[PDB]
Amino acid sequence: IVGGYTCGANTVPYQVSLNSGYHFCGGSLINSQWVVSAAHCYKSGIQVRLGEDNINVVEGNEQFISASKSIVHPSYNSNTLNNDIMLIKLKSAASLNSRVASISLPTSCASAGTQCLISGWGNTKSSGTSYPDVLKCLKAPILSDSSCKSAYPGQITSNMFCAGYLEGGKDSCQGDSGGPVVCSGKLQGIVSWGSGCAQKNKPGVYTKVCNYVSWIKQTIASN
Ligand SMILES: CC(C)(O/N=C/c1ccc(C(=N)N)cc1)C(=O)O
Ligand SMILES: [Ca+2]
Repeated sequence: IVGGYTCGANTVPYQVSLNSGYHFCGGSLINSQWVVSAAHCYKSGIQVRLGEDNINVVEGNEQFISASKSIVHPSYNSNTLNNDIMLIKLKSAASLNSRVASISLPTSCASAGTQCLISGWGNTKSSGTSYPDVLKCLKAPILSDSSCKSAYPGQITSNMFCAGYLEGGKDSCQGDSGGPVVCSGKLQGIVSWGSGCAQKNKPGVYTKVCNYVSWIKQTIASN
């Protein structure tokens, strides 16, 4: 997260870290057994880490649970990043409490102009590299579809939305991939892509979760 703020320990209790010997992506806990992340975050041997603030220090509130299965969206296209969403099933149910909590799936799509909370342990620099220990947060508005399409001509599908600041300086980044974009207390987006980070006229592009609720519900009802 570039140009954001320190969230505060466990103030984003649905935030997960995906670990494969090291943090490599974020995710969102949607119930005691399931995490939503980006399909581009797929790999084998994922351990889900819940209740994290400092990802490099065991602080006492964590739950580390291995993934038992990963389900990439059936229409995910890794070239265009259309349908950039994946479900991850935990080997055992998370114990839900104040520091580890699920986030609601939306019943309707969020509106342009709506403020959302984006979070992660990704790069905090728009140029160069610096990775934080503690969870970072960013408040950012959903952009109009026309401004989103104008920023990325020929690349924005109906399964994507833009959020952030056209002036640059504030954005998600590499390492935040798969993490939550929460608007009005519902999981509305997943950190997906963008040209660099916090670049002028290049806002963040996010997987449009409201399009996937039916697939999510059906998949979790059968796996
Ligand atoms: C695989 C892929 C496309 O992952 N992309 C991550 C990403 C996340 C957020 C942003 C952003 N909001 N500017 C930009 C890029 C990559 O590393 O090239
Ligand atoms: Ca920790």
